[PDB]
Amino acid sequence: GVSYEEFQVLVRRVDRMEHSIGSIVSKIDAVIVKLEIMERAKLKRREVLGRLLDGVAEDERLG
Amino acid sequence: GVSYEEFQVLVRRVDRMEHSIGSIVSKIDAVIVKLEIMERAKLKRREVLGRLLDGVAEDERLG
Amino acid sequence: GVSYEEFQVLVRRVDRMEHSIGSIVSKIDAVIVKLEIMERAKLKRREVLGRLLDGVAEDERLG
Repeated sequence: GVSYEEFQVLVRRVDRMEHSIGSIVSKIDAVIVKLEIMERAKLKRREVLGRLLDGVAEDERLG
Repeated sequence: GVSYEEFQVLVRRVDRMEHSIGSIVSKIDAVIVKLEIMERAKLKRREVLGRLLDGVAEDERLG
Repeated sequence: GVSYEEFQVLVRRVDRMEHSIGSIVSKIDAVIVKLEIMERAKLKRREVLGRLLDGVAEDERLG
């Protein structure tokens, strides 16, 4: 013996949970895409600075 | 024809899921606040080291 | 008055949500373990480069 109102209460909770899960998935996904934008930016930065240091080494010895 | 016990089983599953969603939201949020504490700390670190390098350049040329 | 079919519809939604929550938990957890693998790798890298710089300082003054 379960009434519609009892049932509807559970449906509304599930509706809000489904909306929270949508938001959470979007948030975790954005974290993951941002962490890779950061990782890519980092490797490039270390290479660019690496090339400047190659230049300091060459000038120190031959300049 | 749905019995209370059938229904109650679904309510208990939803209760545990709601608790998992609370924990997940707290976890994702902590990740995001920590990543910004890290990002801020990083920019400061690069600036502080940048100022020491400015000092090496000045001393190398005028010391 | 709630029919099994009405109820079953909510059970299937809850089943898919439970599967999404499992996936989300695995994803957030992997983010957290990866961020620590990265943090550990970083401290080691700064120490190793720190030791090379100690070497440049010593050679500059005594070489």
